[PDB]
Amino acid sequence: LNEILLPEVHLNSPIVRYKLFYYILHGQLPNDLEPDDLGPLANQNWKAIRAEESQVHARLKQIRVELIARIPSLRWTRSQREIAILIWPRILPILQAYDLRQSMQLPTVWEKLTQSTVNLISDGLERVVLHISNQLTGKPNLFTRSRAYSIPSTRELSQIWFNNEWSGSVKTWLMIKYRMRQLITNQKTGELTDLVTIVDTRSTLCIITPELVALYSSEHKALTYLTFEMVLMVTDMLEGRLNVSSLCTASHYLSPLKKRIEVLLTLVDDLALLMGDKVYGIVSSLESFVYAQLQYGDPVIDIKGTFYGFICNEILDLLTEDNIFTEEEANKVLLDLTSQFDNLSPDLTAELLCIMRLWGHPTLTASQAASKVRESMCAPKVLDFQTIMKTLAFFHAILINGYRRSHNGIWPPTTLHGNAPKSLIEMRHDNSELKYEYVLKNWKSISMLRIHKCFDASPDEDLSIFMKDKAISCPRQDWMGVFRRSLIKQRYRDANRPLPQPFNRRLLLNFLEDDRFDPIKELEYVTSGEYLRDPEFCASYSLKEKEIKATGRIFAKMTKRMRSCQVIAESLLANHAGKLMRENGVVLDQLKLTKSLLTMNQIGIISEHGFEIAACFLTTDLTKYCLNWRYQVIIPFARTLNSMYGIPHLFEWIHLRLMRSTLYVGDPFNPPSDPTQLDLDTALNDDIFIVSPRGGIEGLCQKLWTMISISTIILSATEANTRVMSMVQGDNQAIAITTRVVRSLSHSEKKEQAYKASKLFFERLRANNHGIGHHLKEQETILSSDFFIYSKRVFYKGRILTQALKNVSKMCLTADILGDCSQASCSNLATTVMRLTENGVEKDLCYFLNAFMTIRQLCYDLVFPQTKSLSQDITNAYLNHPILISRLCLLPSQLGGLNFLSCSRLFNRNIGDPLVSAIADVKRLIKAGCLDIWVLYNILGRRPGKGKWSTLAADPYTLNIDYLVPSTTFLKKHAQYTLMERSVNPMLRGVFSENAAEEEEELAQYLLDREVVMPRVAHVILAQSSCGRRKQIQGYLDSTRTIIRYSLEVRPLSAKKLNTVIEYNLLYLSYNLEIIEKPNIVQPFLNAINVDTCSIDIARSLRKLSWATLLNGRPIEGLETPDPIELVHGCLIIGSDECEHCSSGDDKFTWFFLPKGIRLDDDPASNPPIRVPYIGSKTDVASMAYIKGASVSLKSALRLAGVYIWAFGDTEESWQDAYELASTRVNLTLEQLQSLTPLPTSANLVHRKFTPASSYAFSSFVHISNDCQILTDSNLIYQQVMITGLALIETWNNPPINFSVYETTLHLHTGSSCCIRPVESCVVNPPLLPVPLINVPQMNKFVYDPEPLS
Amino acid sequence: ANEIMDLLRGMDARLQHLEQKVDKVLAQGSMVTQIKNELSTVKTTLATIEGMMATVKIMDPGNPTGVPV
Amino acid sequence: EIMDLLRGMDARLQHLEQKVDKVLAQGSMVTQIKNELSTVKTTLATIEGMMATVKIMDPGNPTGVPVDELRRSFSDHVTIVSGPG
Amino acid sequence: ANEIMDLLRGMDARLQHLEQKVDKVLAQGSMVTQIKNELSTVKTTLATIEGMMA
Amino acid sequence: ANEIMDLLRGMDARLQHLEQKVDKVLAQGSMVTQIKNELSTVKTTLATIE
Ligand SMILES: [Zn+2]
Ligand SMILES: [Zn+2]
Repeated sequence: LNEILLPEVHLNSPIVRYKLFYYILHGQLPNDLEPDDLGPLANQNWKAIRAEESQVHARLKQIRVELIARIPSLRWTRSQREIAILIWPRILPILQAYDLRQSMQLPTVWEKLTQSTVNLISDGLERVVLHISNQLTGKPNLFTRSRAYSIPSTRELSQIWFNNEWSGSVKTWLMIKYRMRQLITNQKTGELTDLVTIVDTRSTLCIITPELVALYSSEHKALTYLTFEMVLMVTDMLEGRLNVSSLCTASHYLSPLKKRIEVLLTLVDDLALLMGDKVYGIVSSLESFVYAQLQYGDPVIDIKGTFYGFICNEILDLLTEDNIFTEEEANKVLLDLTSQFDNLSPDLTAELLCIMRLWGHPTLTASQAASKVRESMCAPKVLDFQTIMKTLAFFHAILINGYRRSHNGIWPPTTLHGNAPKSLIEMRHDNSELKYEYVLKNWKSISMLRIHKCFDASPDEDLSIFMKDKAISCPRQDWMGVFRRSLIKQRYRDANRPLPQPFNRRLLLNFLEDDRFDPIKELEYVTSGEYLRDPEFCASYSLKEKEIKATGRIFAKMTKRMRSCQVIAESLLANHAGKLMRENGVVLDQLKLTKSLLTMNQIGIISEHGFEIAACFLTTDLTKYCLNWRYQVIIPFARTLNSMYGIPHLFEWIHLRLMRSTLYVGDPFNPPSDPTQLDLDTALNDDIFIVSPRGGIEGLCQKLWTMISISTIILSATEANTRVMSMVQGDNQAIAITTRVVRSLSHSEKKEQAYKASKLFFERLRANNHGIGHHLKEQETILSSDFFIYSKRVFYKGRILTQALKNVSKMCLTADILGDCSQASCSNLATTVMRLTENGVEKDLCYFLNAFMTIRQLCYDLVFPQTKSLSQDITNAYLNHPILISRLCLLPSQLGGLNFLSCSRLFNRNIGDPLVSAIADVKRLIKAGCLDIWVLYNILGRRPGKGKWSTLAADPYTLNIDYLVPSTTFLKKHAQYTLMERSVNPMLRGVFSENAAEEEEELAQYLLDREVVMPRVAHVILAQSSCGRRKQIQGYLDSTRTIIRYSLEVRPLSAKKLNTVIEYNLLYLSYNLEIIEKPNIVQPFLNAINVDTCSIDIARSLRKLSWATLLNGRPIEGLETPDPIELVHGCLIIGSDECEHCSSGDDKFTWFFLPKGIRLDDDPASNPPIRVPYIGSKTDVASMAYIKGASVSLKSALRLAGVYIWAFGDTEESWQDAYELASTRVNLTLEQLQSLTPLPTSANLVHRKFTPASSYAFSSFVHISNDCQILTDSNLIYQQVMITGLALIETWNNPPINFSVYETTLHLHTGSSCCIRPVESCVVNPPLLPVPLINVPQMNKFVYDPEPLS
Repeated sequence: ANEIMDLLRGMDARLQHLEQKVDKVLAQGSMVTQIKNELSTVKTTLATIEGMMATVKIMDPGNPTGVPV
Repeated sequence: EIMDLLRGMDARLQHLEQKVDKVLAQGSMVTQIKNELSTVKTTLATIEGMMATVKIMDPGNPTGVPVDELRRSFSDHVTIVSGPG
Repeated sequence: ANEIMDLLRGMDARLQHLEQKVDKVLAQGSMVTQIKNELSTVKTTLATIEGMMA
Repeated sequence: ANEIMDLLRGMDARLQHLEQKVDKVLAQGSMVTQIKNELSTVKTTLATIE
């Protein structure tokens, strides 16, 4: 079992300083730590602690005596020796000193294997991309126009990835991490022998232990100790540095950033050595300085350089805070730090926000983390009662207006106060729109107005909320169980009290193993006030991982009942009250969100092609808002929300419970300093305790706070008589103040006028925020006439800045997920490469990088085996033949390979048929020479796998090939099944059944075993049926690492299952060895397929032979979709050129036009008019009866019936067959089912954070016209063609290029192509099989509704 | 004879005097109308004051509260 | 009949005179009430002016007093209304 | 002896005038009874707020 | 003639009724004393607020 639950490969936990200190002091390791540094650990009785844990102490003593023997000088005390013991933050400038190059062969073998494999496919990939450019533009310089400098191929990429700086460091820390993970795995199994590893490299001695490593560098005479989390963090940071430096070296776009990033890294490493853990304040100041430098180019003189100067002052304060540097040294350091950000384009100035994670993370202490929140929270705060009631009145107005525009424009049930004027009387009587200008006046009367019950909201409305695992704290009596037993044993022995019981329960497991669960009775915990009277309640903080800022270093955890009430209340707020606010543009659809943000940023840019429209953007982060929320500023809003929802006392729970309770920071190695503090309630407001908190907690009750902030923003906007559009995000907000200026004014003067108009709005907003208790400092406020910040992305002058280096920094050598398969890692690398394509990096370079890192990952997995195997035949066969490695890496993942990035994926996110794209890629590789035609013949002639009807129906477009599903998803499904099997919750009484797989197989066979097989129709019908609903509910579980471990423990895997999960990688490699080794003998009729055959025909034939066992010769219809690159034969027209396809026969094309004279980040009058580009089209029914408030079950049944009738026929027998599959989810009869069913024609057949598809730099000025074309598959095809054309236009002028001196026209002639085929459907398809006996959860509300109509 | 005429004349004159008295008394009611118009604002402002005071009292975090129904 | 036509007339008339002298006090009391209510408007304007801009501050816990002692807050939900109710 | 009839018609005329003015005076009195009721409510709510402030 | 003496007895009876309700009008004086008392109270109690 321990071979699956391997130690994590990447950092996921905070670095605890006291853990390392505990390990160092346990074995009496040499150190120069002051008594103040040790904190509470100095006064611990280490004799007893060493008496226990004797294996740990024995290992530590062994490494100590090895250190003494190797370095005799370490015995000297009082720091009179020449060797200095350094803790993690002070070893940054000496990371390159640790080499271990000798007595280390695995990294060298890995590098040699990667080079040998890459050397075989570089030219083929160059030919592939050349052919792609020739086919998509008609010219061979599509990808090389912006660079022509130097074109990096795959071999060049490998050379500059393995030969640059940090490469040796990455190899030596990868070996160290691998050895330490091996030692940890051995220790878990209880081997107890040879658990100390010594490498003893010349000038660098490293000793590896399952607990910590001891690294000594003779060149610098510095010895350091690193725990496992520290080693993971160091190797992750080194890998990120390697990726960033190599990408800067490779891409011409990021070439200027290389030297600046290197100089910044060196400067901050020296600063870290000189300072300690206080250099991460400087790192955060640099994070803010990126935006300060962005604001330095603002046209307005009054707003240019303010943030720059403030951030410089903050950096100087941080530098001179502890008197490490004098004024002149701090000034020189500041100048050196700032000189790396000057003379950079806005895109690059935002791609220096990648270096935040490049210096690791600070060593956290519970006391320091608690100090910040205790300073912010638990503080007196004076509030303005006029501001509170004005905000409440505008809250009422916004809620009323949001209830209007829906519900037939009818006012909610409201009660008018006695003071209300006659105008309010008539407006309530009339039910007209409450004008904000009207609400500003008579605010006393707008306030004090109650909105009575508006929603019949039910806590159990959403089921997915209850299925998400959340951390839950121990009761108030076991609050000391989080700390290590060794540290608290002496305290509990002195006090003569029993040791606290460790707490390991989870919220998800408590919910699932709850016999009597009901949200109606669960909310009574808060409704009846039992939470205030609960003595067991205990809320505690815990250190947050991968955090460098002082704020947000802790996240809180609460008891099971309180957490359940919190999630129920948040869901209640978001479902009904949250939807009423449309003043902010937040939507659950990312496409609409980015369109709204693009329009908001493009408000200010108006071209010459009266009074124009001008915008000034204001962005403020709300991270510190949570600690500053007070009960008195939220009581009226929450009181009105209580009245609206009908629950007498549901909200205001966080503050009321917090003022009565004492909070603490729970860290296993950070016990309270005072050994006499054995109880939480009587603790003092110091150390790790936060006595009587009066503020909020981050994330908790975020919806109410966001609505209050929206009301405040609206109030401020109306107070200054300025038009704004808010976009509050919870942790951030962006405001665009709108004003009307003269058209003839110069752009600088229009911006000045906009800033002058926005000054009053900003003053009112600051005054209102101060009134409600949120003081706005210069840190929070960034005023810019060009850009605003949303979702950590900068919207600069109608674009979105790239930040591709931030994406490339997290491209590591192994997925952190459980299975750790080669396929999962390759998929992660491909996803990161897709992000790089979207973020401005060269598409050709991205393709080469994806191939190179796929090869590198496979070589790493081959030469760094996670689990030792008795038979190494497969591994040796792959290691000795790099051509096999190349063939496997270049083969698409749909055919069994590890190439998860298709050629067409480089241009459009949406892919119709993955198999067609895979076939097109294989044909391209065969034409270039990367692969061989006999590989294609072997794939065509491959023996069908062990597939059933269920796998064909559940996941269409997939061939019958074994080992296409990684062991990771198998582990996730096993965890979900184990959770379902032991579940006893009433809400899931009938979800789980033992014959679920049999029922799914029978239904899939019924839907598929017909005259014509329709995998999409069967997939949709299965998903919308009862069994599909049960599968969805079972898949609602999160299946985290803890959940997977619990499932493996309570339900152990069989020996055969254990072995196959362990050796999935070797089994997959051996399975693909049958096709990537030698030309197999295939059937003679397969020779008709050639490299010139259309990918659609090849895909149809491959699906026919692959599923030959299941179908016995029947063809598969409804899946094929043209490959976007192969479908279109584009031509680019520059100046006097003409389209060859237009002049020769073809007359179908998608017209793309780019005007001339465009210059980004320049005068808006000069360039052609700007507009929101085409980012995509989502779902957008004419049913006989428009049922409002229809349940999910009713909609699912209606869609199932419609799809069945549309696909299998409109005969009465088909209607009876679909009646059963509809009645498995509703209680309709045939007549109501037929009447209520939507129109059964043109079935969509569609079924299954902020990542924009592009920067939209040059796609905003483009002109499109699809008039000369035919025009829901055709709509998807045309949308894909449009997106591909936009991507082609964007890559024609890469982010290195910012001007277009000539007008360009793109045609993308989709005609005269073999992939265009007529679409035929709606034929008669008799069942051919009796309808299976389907068990339906009649009593379950979330699957079946006995009353689907009112 | 003429004496009865003297009596009737004196009465009609006396009723005329009272008539002036009652029309004055009637004219007195305009400021009663004004005081009603101002007592309107009296109730309105008093209700506003009461409401402010109530929402200030509920804002104290010591005592948990709840909107009825 | 003439005596009857005069004696009761004069008696009723004197009663009218007395009631009229009683009634003219109405104008006086009414105008005094008017002025007093004008003063009520003057002072109510000030009381709103004072109540509109009021500071509400939560003292918080800067001293660090143990939470046990700071437990001077009710634990029972109480349903109070403000404007609507 | 007609003058007597003429003066008598005159007395009837001033009479009707007394009726109309006195009737509207009664209307004024009824409206002061309303005023009385409202101010009563003002006293009640003033007493309530006096209880609330202390 | 006698008809107008009868009519005038009618109008003086109505007159006595008018005086009857006129006597009822003065009843407001106690309540207006109460309203002045209200003023005194509100002044004394707004003195506390400042
Ligand atoms: Zn053309
Ligand atoms: Zn084709």
